[PDB]
Amino acid sequence: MTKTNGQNAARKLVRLRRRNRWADKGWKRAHTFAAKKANPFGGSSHAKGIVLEKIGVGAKQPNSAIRKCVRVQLIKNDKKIIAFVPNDGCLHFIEENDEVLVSGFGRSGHAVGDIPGVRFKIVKVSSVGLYALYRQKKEKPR
Amino acid sequence: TMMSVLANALRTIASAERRGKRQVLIRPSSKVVVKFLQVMQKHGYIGEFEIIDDHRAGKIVVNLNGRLNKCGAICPRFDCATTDYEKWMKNILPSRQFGFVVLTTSLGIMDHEEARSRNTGGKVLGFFY
Amino acid sequence: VRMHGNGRGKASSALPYRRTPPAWLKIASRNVVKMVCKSSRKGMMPSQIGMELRDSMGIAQVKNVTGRKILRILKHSGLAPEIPEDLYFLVKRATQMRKHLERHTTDRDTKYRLILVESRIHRLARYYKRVKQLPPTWKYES
Amino acid sequence: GIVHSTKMHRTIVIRRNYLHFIKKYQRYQKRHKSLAVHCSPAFDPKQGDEVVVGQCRPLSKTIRYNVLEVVSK
RNA sequence: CACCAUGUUCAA
RNA sequence: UGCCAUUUGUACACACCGCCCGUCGUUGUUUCCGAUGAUGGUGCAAUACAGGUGAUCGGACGAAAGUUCACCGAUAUUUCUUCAAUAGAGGAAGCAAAAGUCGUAACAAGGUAGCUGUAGGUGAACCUGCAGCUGGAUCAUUU
RNA sequence: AUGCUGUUGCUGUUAAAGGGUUCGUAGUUGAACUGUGGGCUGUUCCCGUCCAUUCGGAUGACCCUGCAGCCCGUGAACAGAAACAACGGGAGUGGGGGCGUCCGUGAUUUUUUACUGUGACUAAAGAAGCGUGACUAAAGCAGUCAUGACUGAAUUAGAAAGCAUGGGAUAACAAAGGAGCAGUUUUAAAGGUCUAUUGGAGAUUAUGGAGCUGUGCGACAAGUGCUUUCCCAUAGGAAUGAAGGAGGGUAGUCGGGGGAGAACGUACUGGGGCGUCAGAGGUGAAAUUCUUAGACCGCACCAAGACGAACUACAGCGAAGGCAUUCUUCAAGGAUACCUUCCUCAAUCAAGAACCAAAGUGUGGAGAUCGAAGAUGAUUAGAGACCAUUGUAGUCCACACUGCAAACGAUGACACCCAUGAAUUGGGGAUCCUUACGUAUCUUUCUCAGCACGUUUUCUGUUUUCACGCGAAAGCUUUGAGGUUACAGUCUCAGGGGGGAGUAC
Ligand SMILES: *O[C@H]1[C@H](O)[C@@H](N)[C@@H](O[C@H]2[C@H](O[C@@H]3O[C@H](CO)[C@@H](O[C@H]4O[C@@H](CN)[C@@H](O)[C@H](O)[C@H]4N)[C@H]3O)[C@@H](O)[C@H](N)C[C@@H]2N)O[C@@H]1CO
Ligand SMILES: NC[C@@H]1O[C@H](O[C@H]2[C@@H](O)[C@H](O[C@@H]3[C@@H](O)[C@H](N)C[C@H](N)[C@H]3O[C@H]3O[C@H](CO)[C@@H](O)[C@H](O)[C@H]3N)O[C@@H]2CO)[C@H](N)[C@@H](O)[C@@H]1O
Ligand SMILES: NC[C@@H]1O[C@H](O[C@H]2[C@@H](O)[C@H](O[C@@H]3[C@@H](O)[C@H](N)C[C@H](N)[C@H]3O[C@H]3O[C@H](CO)[C@@H](O)[C@H](O)[C@H]3N)O[C@@H]2CO)[C@H](N)[C@@H](O)[C@@H]1O
Ligand SMILES: NC[C@@H]1O[C@H](O[C@H]2[C@@H](O)[C@H](O[C@@H]3[C@@H](O)[C@H](N)C[C@H](N)[C@H]3O[C@H]3O[C@H](CO)[C@@H](O)[C@H](O)[C@H]3N)O[C@@H]2CO)[C@H](N)[C@@H](O)[C@@H]1O
Ligand SMILES: [Mg+2]
Ligand SMILES: [Mg+2]
Ligand SMILES: [Mg+2]
Ligand SMILES: [Mg+2]
Ligand SMILES: [Mg+2]
Ligand SMILES: [Mg+2]
Ligand SMILES: [Mg+2]
Ligand SMILES: [Mg+2]
Repeated sequence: MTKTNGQNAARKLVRLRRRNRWADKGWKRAHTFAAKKANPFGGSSHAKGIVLEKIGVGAKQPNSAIRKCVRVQLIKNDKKIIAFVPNDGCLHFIEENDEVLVSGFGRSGHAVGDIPGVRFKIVKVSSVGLYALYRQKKEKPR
Repeated sequence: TMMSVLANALRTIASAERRGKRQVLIRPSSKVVVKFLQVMQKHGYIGEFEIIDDHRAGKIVVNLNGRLNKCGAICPRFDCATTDYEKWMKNILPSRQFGFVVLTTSLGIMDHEEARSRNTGGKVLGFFY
Repeated sequence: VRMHGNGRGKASSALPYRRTPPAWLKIASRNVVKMVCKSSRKGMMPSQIGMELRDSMGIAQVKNVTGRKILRILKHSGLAPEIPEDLYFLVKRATQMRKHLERHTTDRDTKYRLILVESRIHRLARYYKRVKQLPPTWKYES
Repeated sequence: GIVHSTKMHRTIVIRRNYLHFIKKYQRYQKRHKSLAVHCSPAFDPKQGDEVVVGQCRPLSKTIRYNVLEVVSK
């Protein structure tokens, strides 16, 4: 009950497939422009921003902590986002009005497990790497 | 309505052979469906068959001898070049040892093995093994 | 009637294999053409001529006695109907439904069956215009 | 081609109907090209007539071909 | 056939 | 009040001391509507019109300056169209967060069987009317 | 990786998903048939004549593709019929008749396309790889060897379309629709029409070649008998077939199918007419409510509006919604029967059409009963609910509108194959793989050569407990969810983790 044969039925099969590829959430995201115009990074990776304020986001059930994260405002398009600060400590390396280099983390913008509504991640603060500051490879300028 | 008479005939042979019958009654018949059966006689997959004359399209009574596993029809009759026989053998046949792909060529209705030897190509009709 | 409706009914006449007059009838092929052409001058259409010869004269299958068919005998003699017999009885049915529906304004079922006979009329008249049994301007009444 | 319309003065539009094979879906596809063809008064082709056209210079904005033989009906 | 509503968060 | 077996239903499984629905509060987020505000380009065609090209005259010293007309046309300004972005009092919807409030709608005949459509009512789950369905709690009882 | 985009190759009863039903265009798909030939030569039983009596006996079977020549259907010949498909300005200075080529030009009646086999053309770099110890390798095209030698840089795939050519299965385009139709030669005669030679060239000019038509005449055919056929005592017979595909017809029909008229049936209410007297109602208990100005009850009747109980069911009709008294009517519908007619007219469908339960809307009617809203009782912690009493819109009809269902079989349409045993509805028919065989019951002075039944066939419809097979299972199973990794009959619609959300624009 599914599809058509016929030696001259190729226009039917070409039209049939081009509409059913829009139902694929990978094909539709790769071929519509709401994907990049609403992505806070401009269809790119690692956008810079300025730290505005520090937030403690409480973990989801069944976990219980508060996740240390900053809210930053990106430079390329002035979009306010909340981004996580990975490691033990590490808001001690971030002050307000710091330029931070913010990547996503994990899952193509889908909020890695415990943290609710945070889908970006601090990589580098004041143009020195944030994991290099944790392991004390080098220290902050100024 | 009935569209392909050859696809009808091979489907009633294959159905009655998996039921282990001794005879089938094939209706309607054609010149094509008797030339398909005579390929299946020459490599001994069926026995003697008999065409009953109506002044309509005929009927065929085919004697089965237990050797046929599956006969089927490829619809639409795809065009097959001489370089394309090894592609059709891997797709519809169970092995390269046995099994035949029947083609309608300019030289006639033949299996794939004869058509490879006479260096011809055709449209594919069906298979039997 | 399979084309419109759900009927899978299989009731037909099954013509004999032995296409030969039965040798007990001594009527000439010449006289059967006179009887066929005479009945058309009494207003009988070709389907009604053949039953009267089948029932009373013993002529099953006028084609076997006289090598040509009844309507072919009529076309040679100039006695063919103006429009074909199939199209006659469908038009004559469709006008008897409409003369019903003018006084019976809410006969809901006969308005549905009238769509179906006119769909048969426009689908036969396309056949007869293509095969040139009917003029190109023909165009059913309603 | 086959004659499609003869409504213009001394010019016909021919229709070239061909099957376009798709390599992915192993199936053909009916396409067509229409060409305006200058038709000489040596010829009177009706619609549906099959003609043979030969390429020439531009004779108008769209006319590049010119009818050489008409095969009736 | 009167009425009969509810029991915090993880975990074992 | 409890216990044991069989049958049946279940969205229960640390198992009815279960599970679970909506309004309401608190926090955070992304949309939409909205008087009004406003931005960057297109297209449309309207005038004005820099320059030049061709022509016509011109003829200082053949041939410069300059006339005049036609054409190509930049730019300027306005008129709507159209695409992409954007501020907004107010009004909402949704989602997400450790244990706030109100009931208890659903799951068992969940204590009025559930549910579909529609219409009206209500803090809120929802109730009610009418015609359907069993995915029902009946495959069954003038032989 | 992902048969999680499925052409190969996915799902759609319940997991997301078949669209409410029909008609229907574009589209895609579409039944059979006109045929591939032949000859020669190779390559021991059992059936009977004597014994015995519900059981024995001595006494006609079977066994030994390969090469050549075909008027290559059969006619008809022993080149004629059948079937076939003129330029020297030419050719390396033109290779007395025949033969046969080459080149170019005229006159004569027509078959393509897809497919398929071979070719012809198609830049390197890149890919594939042939040589070679740049020390290996990634490379590169180089180098290798005993007053210079063999030099190498081979080859192949490269989308479609374009070009040439041969093969003719399958399909395709086109045309036809068959009364709409397409007699060959010998011979001499009549009339009449607009180039080559005579040395050239010019101008006149009759003859003649070959063709034009109206005849007579000599042969041979004819796919339809003219020694006929009609009158009376004038070409008309040559056409595949009739699809267990569609259409139409004719016939007794069959059904809660539809429309329209009348007429019935009890019942719920409401009335008066007759009587009664003390409560009825309602509930789990009550209370709102009715009642000595007479309720409830009982009897007959009347009015009005709905509705057709039991019979009424794994029954029928209809495309689906849906349809249940009767009688008179109108147009239909399917099935069945048929040696009627037709001859591919079909299948399925974007767009487009017409129907579509209930609620709802508009305008008129109607207004009995039930009754969203609302009002009173009660239950309750609360009760905006269930329960009781009411009661508006609605229910019902007419004409418009809407088009929102668990519109279900949670199952698209059309074909095909498919094991078994009870039944049921309508129609019809009988009473070494076998050359055939069985018939009862009871009603019967007029919709009566009747009705029902019994046994058996068979077609169409709605199903049931039962073989494969299938499925994750529940379950499905000629009524598929079977015939599916052994995956292609045709067309079509939808789905792609849960939501947001059937929301916003
Ligand atoms: O059309 C039928 C078909 O041809 C045939 N195969 C048959 O199959 C059965 C048959 O089954 C039915 O049994 C029914 C009786 O209970 C009978 O129906 C018939 O009943 C008679 C009496 N009223 C007839 O008058 C009636 O017309 C008829 N319908 C059969 O149809 C069995 O009886 C046989 N024993 C076996 C057959 N295979 O069924 C088809 C229709 O169902
Ligand atoms: N979810 C984030 C994932 O990260 C990936 O990002 C990168 C890495 O996480 C990942 O690195 C993997 C490493 O994790 C894993 N342990 C081994 C693997 N060999 C690495 O792969 C990488 O390193 C090798 C070198 O050997 C490179 O040759 C290779 O091209 C590169 N993919 O390879 C990716 C190339 O940088 C994918 N880019 C991204 O699509 C995916 O979603
Ligand atoms: N730009 C329009 C603005 O919308 C505002 O409206 C805000 C609210 O009315 C509205 O309420 C949202 C609501 O959508 C959603 N359903 C729930 C959410 N908690 C609310 O959010 C709002 O209220 C909470 C306080 O409890 C704040 O913490 C939160 O930041 C604020 N956005 O969301 C809007 C912002 O997201 C105000 N009316 C006003 O500032 C202005 O109209
Ligand atoms: N979040 C969107 C919607 O919120 C609604 O429900 C939301 C709230 O109404 C609901 O509130 C619950 C409530 O059920 C229950 N009675 C008490 C509970 N504390 C509340 O919880 C809420 O509030 C607390 C903070 O106060 C949060 O930590 C918690 O995550 C949040 N669930 O929690 C939900 C928030 O996730 C709809 N029920 C639901 O359909 C949907 O999830
Ligand atoms: Mg509570
Ligand atoms: Mg509880
Ligand atoms: Mg010559
Ligand atoms: Mg027929
Ligand atoms: Mg009364
Ligand atoms: Mg009374
Ligand atoms: Mg109560
Ligand atoms: Mg009431």
